[PDB]
Amino acid sequence: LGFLGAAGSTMGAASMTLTVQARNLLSGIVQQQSNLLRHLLKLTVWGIKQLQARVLAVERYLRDQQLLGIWGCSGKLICCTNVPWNSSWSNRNLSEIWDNMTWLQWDKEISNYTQIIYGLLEESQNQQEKNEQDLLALD
Amino acid sequence: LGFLGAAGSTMGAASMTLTVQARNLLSGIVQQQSNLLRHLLKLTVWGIKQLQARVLAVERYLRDQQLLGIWGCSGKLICCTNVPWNSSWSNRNLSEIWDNMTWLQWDKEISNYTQIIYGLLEESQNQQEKNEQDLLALD
Amino acid sequence: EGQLVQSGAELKKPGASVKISCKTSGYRFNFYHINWIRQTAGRGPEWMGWISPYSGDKNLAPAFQDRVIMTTDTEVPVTSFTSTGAAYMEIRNLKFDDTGTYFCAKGLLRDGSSTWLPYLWGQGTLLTVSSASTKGPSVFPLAPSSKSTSGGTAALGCLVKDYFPEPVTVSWNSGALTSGVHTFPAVLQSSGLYSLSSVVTVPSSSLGTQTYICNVNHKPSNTKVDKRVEPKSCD
Amino acid sequence: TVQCTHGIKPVVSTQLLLNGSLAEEEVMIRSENITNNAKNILVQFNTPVQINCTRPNNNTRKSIRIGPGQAFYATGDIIGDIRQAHCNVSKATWNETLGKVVKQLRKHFGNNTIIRFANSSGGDLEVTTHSFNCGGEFFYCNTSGLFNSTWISNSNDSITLPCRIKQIINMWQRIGQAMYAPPIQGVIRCVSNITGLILTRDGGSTNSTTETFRPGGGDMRDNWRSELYKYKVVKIEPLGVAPTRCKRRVVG
Amino acid sequence: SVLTQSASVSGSLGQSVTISCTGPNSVCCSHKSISWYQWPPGRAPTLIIYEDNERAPGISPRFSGYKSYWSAYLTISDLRPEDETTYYCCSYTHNSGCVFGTGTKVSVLGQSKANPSVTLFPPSSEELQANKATLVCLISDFYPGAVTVAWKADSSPVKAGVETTTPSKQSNNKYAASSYLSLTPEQWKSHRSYSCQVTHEGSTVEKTVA
Amino acid sequence: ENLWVTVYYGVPVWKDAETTLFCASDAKAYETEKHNVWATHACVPTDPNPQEIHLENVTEEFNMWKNNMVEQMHTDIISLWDQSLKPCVKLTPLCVTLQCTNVTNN
Ligand SMILES: *[C@@H]1O[C@H](CO)[C@@H](O[C@@H]2O[C@H](CO)[C@@H](O[C@@H]3O[C@H](CO[C@H]4O[C@H](CO)[C@@H](O)[C@H](O[C@H]5O[C@H](CO)[C@@H](O)[C@H](O)[C@@H]5O)[C@@H]4O)[C@@H](O)[C@H](O[C@H]4O[C@H](CO[C@H]5O[C@H](CO)[C@@H](O)[C@H](O)[C@@H]5O)[C@@H](O)[C@H](O)[C@@H]4O)[C@@H]3O)[C@H](O)[C@H]2NC(C)=O)[C@H](O)[C@H]1NC(C)=O
Ligand SMILES: *[C@@H]1O[C@H](CO)[C@@H](O[C@@H]2O[C@H](CO)[C@@H](O[C@@H]3O[C@H](CO[C@H]4O[C@H](CO[C@H]5O[C@H](CO)[C@@H](O)[C@H](O)[C@@H]5O)[C@@H](O)[C@H](O[C@H]5O[C@H](CO[C@H]6O[C@H](CO)[C@@H](O)[C@H](O)[C@@H]6O)[C@@H](O)[C@H](O)[C@@H]5O)[C@@H]4O)[C@@H](O)[C@H](O)[C@@H]3O)[C@H](O)[C@H]2NC(C)=O)[C@H](O)[C@H]1NC(C)=O
Ligand SMILES: *[C@@H]1O[C@H](CO)[C@@H](O[C@@H]2O[C@H](CO)[C@@H](O[C@@H]3O[C@H](CO[C@H]4O[C@H](CO[C@H]5O[C@H](CO)[C@@H](O)[C@H](O)[C@@H]5O)[C@@H](O)[C@H](O)[C@@H]4O)[C@@H](O)[C@H](O[C@H]4O[C@H](CO)[C@@H](O)[C@H](O)[C@@H]4O)[C@@H]3O)[C@H](O)[C@H]2NC(C)=O)[C@H](O)[C@H]1NC(C)=O
Ligand SMILES: *[C@@H]1O[C@H](CO)[C@@H](O[C@@H]2O[C@H](CO)[C@@H](O[C@@H]3O[C@H](CO[C@H]4O[C@H](CO)[C@@H](O)[C@H](O)[C@@H]4O)[C@@H](O)[C@H](O[C@H]4O[C@H](CO)[C@@H](O)[C@H](O)[C@@H]4O)[C@@H]3O)[C@H](O)[C@H]2NC(C)=O)[C@H](O)[C@H]1NC(C)=O
Ligand SMILES: *[C@@H]1O[C@H](CO)[C@@H](O[C@@H]2O[C@H](CO)[C@@H](O[C@@H]3O[C@H](CO[C@H]4O[C@H](CO)[C@@H](O)[C@H](O)[C@@H]4O)[C@@H](O)[C@H](O[C@H]4O[C@H](CO)[C@@H](O)[C@H](O)[C@@H]4O)[C@@H]3O)[C@H](O)[C@H]2NC(C)=O)[C@H](O)[C@H]1NC(C)=O
Ligand SMILES: *[C@@H]1O[C@H](CO)[C@@H](O[C@@H]2O[C@H](CO)[C@@H](O[C@@H]3O[C@H](CO[C@H]4O[C@H](CO[C@H]5O[C@H](CO)[C@@H](O)[C@H](O)[C@@H]5O)[C@@H](O)[C@H](O)[C@@H]4O)[C@@H](O)[C@H](O)[C@@H]3O)[C@H](O)[C@H]2NC(C)=O)[C@H](O)[C@H]1NC(C)=O
Ligand SMILES: *[C@@H]1O[C@H](CO)[C@@H](O[C@@H]2O[C@H](CO)[C@@H](O[C@@H]3O[C@H](CO[C@H]4O[C@H](CO[C@H]5O[C@H](CO)[C@@H](O)[C@H](O)[C@@H]5O)[C@@H](O)[C@H](O)[C@@H]4O)[C@@H](O)[C@H](O)[C@@H]3O)[C@H](O)[C@H]2NC(C)=O)[C@H](O)[C@H]1NC(C)=O
Ligand SMILES: *[C@@H]1O[C@H](CO)[C@@H](O[C@@H]2O[C@H](CO)[C@@H](O[C@@H]3O[C@H](CO)[C@@H](O)[C@H](O[C@H]4O[C@H](CO)[C@@H](O)[C@H](O)[C@@H]4O)[C@@H]3O)[C@H](O)[C@H]2NC(C)=O)[C@H](O)[C@H]1NC(C)=O
Ligand SMILES: *[C@@H]1O[C@H](CO)[C@@H](O[C@@H]2O[C@H](CO)[C@@H](O[C@@H]3O[C@H](CO)[C@@H](O)[C@H](O)[C@@H]3O)[C@H](O)[C@H]2NC(C)=O)[C@H](O)[C@H]1NC(C)=O
Ligand SMILES: *[C@@H]1O[C@H](CO)[C@@H](O[C@@H]2O[C@H](CO)[C@@H](O[C@@H]3O[C@H](CO)[C@@H](O)[C@H](O)[C@@H]3O)[C@H](O)[C@H]2NC(C)=O)[C@H](O)[C@H]1NC(C)=O
Ligand SMILES: *[C@@H]1O[C@H](CO)[C@@H](O)[C@H](O)[C@H]1NC(C)=O
Ligand SMILES: *[C@@H]1O[C@H](CO)[C@@H](O)[C@H](O)[C@H]1NC(C)=O
Repeated sequence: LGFLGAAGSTMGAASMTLTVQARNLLSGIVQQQSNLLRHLLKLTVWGIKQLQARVLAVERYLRDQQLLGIWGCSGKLICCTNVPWNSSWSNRNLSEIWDNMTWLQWDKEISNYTQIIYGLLEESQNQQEKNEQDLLALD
Repeated sequence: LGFLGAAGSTMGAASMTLTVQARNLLSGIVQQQSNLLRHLLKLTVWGIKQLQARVLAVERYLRDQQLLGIWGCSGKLICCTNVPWNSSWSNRNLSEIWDNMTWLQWDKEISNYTQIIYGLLEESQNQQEKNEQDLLALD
Repeated sequence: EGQLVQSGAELKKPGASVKISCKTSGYRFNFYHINWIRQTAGRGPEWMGWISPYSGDKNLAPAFQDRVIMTTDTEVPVTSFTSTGAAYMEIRNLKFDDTGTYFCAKGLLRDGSSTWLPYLWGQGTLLTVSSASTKGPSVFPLAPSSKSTSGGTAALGCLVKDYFPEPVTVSWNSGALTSGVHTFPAVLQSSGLYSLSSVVTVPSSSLGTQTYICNVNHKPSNTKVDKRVEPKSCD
Repeated sequence: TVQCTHGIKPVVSTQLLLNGSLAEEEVMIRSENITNNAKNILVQFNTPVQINCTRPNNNTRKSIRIGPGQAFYATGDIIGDIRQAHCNVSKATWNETLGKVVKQLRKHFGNNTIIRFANSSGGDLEVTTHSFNCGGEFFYCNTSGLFNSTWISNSNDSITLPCRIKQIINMWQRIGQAMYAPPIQGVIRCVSNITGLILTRDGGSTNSTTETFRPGGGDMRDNWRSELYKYKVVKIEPLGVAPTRCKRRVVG
Repeated sequence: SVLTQSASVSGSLGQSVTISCTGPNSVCCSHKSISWYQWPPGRAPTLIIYEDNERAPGISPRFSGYKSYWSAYLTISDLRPEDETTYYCCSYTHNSGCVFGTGTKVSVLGQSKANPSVTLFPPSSEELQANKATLVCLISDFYPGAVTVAWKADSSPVKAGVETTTPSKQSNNKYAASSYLSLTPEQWKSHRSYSCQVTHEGSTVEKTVA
Repeated sequence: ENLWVTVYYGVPVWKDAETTLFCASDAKAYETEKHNVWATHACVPTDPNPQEIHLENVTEEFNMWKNNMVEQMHTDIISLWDQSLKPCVKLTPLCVTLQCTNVTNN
């Protein structure tokens, strides 16, 4: 275990842990609450690099976390979707990918049409599914 | 009622309200949308203290809200967990704590092993529970 | 968790009236109720009334709600969670049936299902509503009745005869010696004069170099005389 | 748990405070440590005294350029007879304010004994006088006239204080860079309540007969402590965990 | 008190005992919650049961109970010697006060009988100065708590110097008592020798001095 | 008794810490005469309504000498004063030999 501890292991192992990566993603001991505590101008070059790094920290976290909210998966770490898998994406079989490719390799295998999957993802799970209440919310 | 209105009342009362504290946690009338509106250099000492305070505002909100998301409790304000309570934490009984300690006192009673509870919290409710679909997601 | 200690031994003539006090510590005096219960000679402990240090609403029993009025002041904080307070209780018109031991005790919990019941109890106060007058006690030595002292250790004590009113205890010089000493219950003569005895369980060895002075602290009489044991002895 | 403090004015003052906050009870006395003769003493009133100050000099403005755009504003030529700057204190109002303090100080210093007030005691000329700013010109008033009486064992006249003026200043003992305050053209008059005080030692009298307290606004941060005695900021922690016999759905 | 308790009940070590308390409809326990108290006489009392079945903090699970349609009960399991004392009870609602009981004498039998270390105590040299005759005697750790008063004043019968006084429970959870002598110095000095009579069923080993 | 843990978001608890605060004041100098040395050209406007809650049952301990709001105050004024003098006329040429005289002793 550890942060990215299973980065080189098979995809089945990264499926098993996963939180250790998600936990250490927003806040860090490195930030350490700023201030010297314990000259009186904090306009130094260091303060500029820190604050612009604290911004992109939450700017990149919220850019990805906004994606989880529009897919109905905000509350959980792994959610299933109602989008069928299209064979043009990969020809490999069920146990052939989860035990032989590792995630590091997999991100390069879908990076071509990865944005296209994201487009179809907002539709089937939250554009129609959240709409389907119309008939079932009350009759 | 009011912000922290039940801070001194029993834990059963803070359980009853609670939102008033959670509501006034991220945004404030104090921030008041900056700008003078209604010399042309906004590099003043005031602008530095304000912006660094607006950052730690959402930096502390998202650091705690990230914890609610990895526990499956993001969508709600009070969620139950599947972690059994370990007697070494407190020897007191069910009605003995909720009617006699107040939260202010309680945070000091668990602050020693509070981080250890958080560790076990990610596991039983989201490391196993979100994984349990494997068998039940489809057979 | 904090010893609510009651100050007492105050006793007067029937119908005189008196106020009793109980000093608190070790808990937030603000929002725990404080109760008053007594046990009389004819048994049957009787709850007097409860009172809340906040707001001040009180409900006293109907049997005493016309002659008993109890009030209480505020508290001084020590920490955020502890404080020191005190409670008072006033009564009017009393007779021998009102004689007995009186306890003040902290209300159990800070909730709405059950609070009026006590939890932690005071040390108690012995009230005497007797028409008899105050009398200083009489101190007498306890003779060295021969007892086995194998290992060089033997018991002794000092006797108290004919005293009134209320009982008192026996102490030692400069404290130190409190464990393993046994003073015996008070006695009621048919004459109306009380008496009591003390017996210490410490090494006595040979009489002389060790300390054998028994200390006595008392009532209306107070104390000045603390007598030792006379030297002539057996074995 | 107010979200915002009260109206705090940054009254740059020395020894005596102006335009401050006062609690309702009789004058308050706050020390980090009483009996450490050394630590200074803040004093909050219950009713403020009114002291008005005015500079009778009629300064004319003479702007002389020293290069481009830059213009030095020198004192011109005075109009009218030269008059020294002054401060008025209602002697009636002052005698009782000084009395209520020695009554509160009684229960904090040797109970009933002799309490005297002396003029500043040692130090530099600008820190031992009631320095402050007014309208732009900086006054330094002789406080020896207010801390001279001593009471112990249980239309109207008005005290006045002599004051001199300085145009060269670098405050907070800041040796980095000093500033020249240009003379204010026209008439000067300040009228501010005096609400606080600052006191100091009686040397190192080992026990003995009596206690004396002379003013010494040695530092500037204590002036704001007279306005911030009641406030303190805290960090809210919204995350609490507690047990109850309640668990969510079994499988999911 | 308009309530009745189980009066005197007994029990053996390592076993259980149950005490009942009940009353009429005014003070009934159908709806009013019930609390119980441990109360050594004279000593400071102790709370044991506060909300029907739920036991007070720190109290061992040795104690239980239950509430029915007409009475409430208290179950003490694995009786140890400490339980030998008096217990009470009080009925109440949330807004009302306590209404206490009448009392329950509990005796824990099956204990080993201990032999009391008995000592006679003669008068002192400072006591004869006051002309008040008094003679006592001590007993401790002699369970059961049964006593017998008897004195011999030079083999002559006594009816005025014999003072039969109350026994007390020792701090060691055993029993203790003492008897006293009220006489005049004339009839006192006319009898120089004295004897102590402690009727304790066992061996004839009693201290007897003049 | 199978006691389970349960989470609560918004619990009223706090710990003593000191963060960075900021300015607040309403309509003050404005058009007729502005350029105040302290309030600068703009401070965040204060809300007309002040929020005060009388926290009940609480007995928090204060300390006014170990409080850091006064030290934040101190370093703010110094940096605020120096910022209001930095862009102005420097009087370095004023250091010359000065020949001066009294005035009307008569
Ligand atoms: C922090 O400060 C707070 C104050 O802000 C302190 O809070 C006080 O805490 C004490 C602790 O005991 C409370 O004392 C009693 O509370 C009782 C509550 O009983 C309610 O809940 C129980 C179960 O928990 C129910 O059984 C009760 O009745 C239910 O069932 C009945 C049938 O059997 C129904 O008929 C009924 O409708 C209900 O469903 C009940 O719900 C309370 O009973 C008791 O009352 C006594 O004081 C009263 C004072 O005023 C109360 O009542 C009036 C009406 O009479 C209301 O208008 C008021 O709002 C208030 O409730 C008095 O009137 C009664 O005659 C009794 O003498 C006690 O109130 C305090 O209530 C509570 N403070 C306040 C504001 O009342 C807190 O202690 C402190 N700090 C800490 C940490 O302790
Ligand atoms: C801080 O310090 C600053 C320093 O600058 C102060 O500012 C200064 O203030 C003084 C005040 O005295 C000013 O002096 C003034 O000068 C003007 C201009 O000079 C003309 O008049 C002169 C007259 O002589 C003076 O002294 C004699 C001595 O007895 C007096 O009797 C007389 O009244 C005067 O005060 C002339 O000498 C000069 O010469 C030319 O014109 C003459 C015109 O005729 C004059 O003299 C004849 C005799 O020759 C007289 O009969 C006739 O009445 C008249 O007086 C001519 O004759 C001669 O040949 C030349 O051609 C000028 O005409 C005077 O008018 C004022 O009277 C006064 O002396 C300073 O000027 C001024 N500084 C500056 C910037 O210049 C400042 O005041 C101080 N702080 C304060 C408190 O404000
Ligand atoms: C500190 O010193 C300053 C500088 O002197 C003092 O400032 C001046 O003080 C005086 C006296 O207190 C004030 O009173 C008078 O003001 C009159 C008005 O002058 C102003 O307006 C004029 C408009 O027209 C007026 O004057 C013309 C003639 O020119 C008339 O025909 C017409 O009817 C009006 O009356 C402007 O032209 C002028 O520039 C002013 O803006 C003055 O007329 C009057 O002058 C008399 O006194 C002068 C000495 O002060 C003397 O030299 C003249 O010969 C004449 O006798 C006088 O000035 C001023 O208002 C005031 N301001 C200014 C800018 O001068 C200040 O008062 C002083 N502090 C104290 C303690 O008083
Ligand atoms: C030296 O001390 C004297 C005596 O205090 C001062 O004279 C007082 O000056 C003060 C302020 O300079 C005046 O105080 C207040 O005036 C209020 C004006 O009314 C309303 O509108 C204003 C503007 O919107 C609001 O700010 C204000 O809150 C009101 O809504 C009064 O209404 C105030 O009275 C009562 O209510 C306020 C509301 O919170 C309370 O805070 C007050 O304690 C009070 O209960 C208040 O009076 C005052 O009128 C003057 N007189 C007196 C006798 O106090 C000198 O000004 C002062 N000098 C300096 C510079 O310190
Ligand atoms: C601007 O205004 C200031 C203040 O008024 C003046 O300073 C004064 O100047 C005068 C004259 O220069 C001084 O008075 C002189 O005192 C000399 C003796 O001084 C000693 O003793 C006195 C007390 O008796 C002490 O105060 C002083 O410190 C010394 O210890 C006299 O001797 C002087 O008189 C004559 O002889 C001397 C010596 O030969 C000459 O130098 C004189 O010119 C004169 O012929 C004279 O009385 C005074 O002490 C200074 N200060 C005080 C206290 O007022 C400035 O001089 C003045 N400038 C102008 C241009 O006016
Ligand atoms: C995602 O999908 C995109 C297409 O949308 C893929 O893009 C291809 O990327 C590769 C690698 O970057 C491109 O390869 C090219 O390599 C060039 C050098 O050699 C190339 O040409 C040699 C001879 O060229 C002849 O034959 C080719 C055959 O296509 C013709 O195109 C030529 O015109 C000539 O007739 C070949 O032998 C050799 O294999 C190479 O093709 C270089 O100069 C180019 O800049 C380029 O890098 C390829 O061209 C891109 N796609 C197409 C079809 O043109 C991308 O890889 C996909 N990613 C994943 C991982 O899925
Ligand atoms: C969380 O859990 C931690 C442990 O992991 C707890 O940490 C304890 O914190 C307390 C208070 O801060 C420590 O107390 C110590 O106090 C010292 C001063 O007096 C101490 O020693 C006196 C005599 O010492 C003898 O006996 C002690 C007994 O332990 C020995 O350790 C010594 O070596 C000596 O033989 C005692 O009479 C007195 O009670 C104190 O113990 C001070 O000098 C220390 O710096 C320290 O503050 C305690 O030591 C810490 N833990 C342990 C076991 O060492 C923490 O409180 C827990 N928090 C909560 C609220 O649960
Ligand atoms: C502390 O306060 C005390 C008073 O409580 C004060 O003692 C007083 O000092 C004043 C001023 O020095 C004295 O008044 C003088 O008395 C003498 C005669 O003794 C007169 O000659 C003086 O008159 C001249 O000076 C006056 C101005 O001071 C002029 O107005 C006058 O026209 C004269 O030129 C003057 O009246 C006063 O006598 C004493 N004593 C008392 C009881 O008032 C003491 O000085 C103060 N100490 C300090 C350092 O503050
Ligand atoms: C400060 O300077 C001011 C003047 O600028 C002095 O103020 C005036 O003080 C007198 C004292 O008698 C006041 O007189 C009386 O005031 C009352 C109201 O308080 C009024 O009812 C009477 O008719 C009479 O006027 C006068 O009003 C007051 N002026 C104002 C408007 O404040 C003040 O005394 C000086 N400070 C000192 C040290 O005295
Ligand atoms: C709150 O009440 C509960 C019961 O409802 C208490 O939990 C129980 O506490 C008793 C205390 O004696 C535990 O009994 C055990 O007895 C053995 C005897 O050998 C002893 O070794 C143990 O240390 C313990 O005392 C009982 O097992 C326990 N039950 C459980 C699982 O919770 C609780 O302790 C009460 N809280 C307090 C301390 O006020
Ligand atoms: C997958 O989608 C692509 C683009 O629409 C389409 O060309 C392809 O035929 C699809 N394959 C299937 C049958 O899932
Ligand atoms: C609680 O957890 C601690 C640490 O693993 C363990 O020592 C203790 O025995 C546990 N108590 C129980 C039985 O829940």
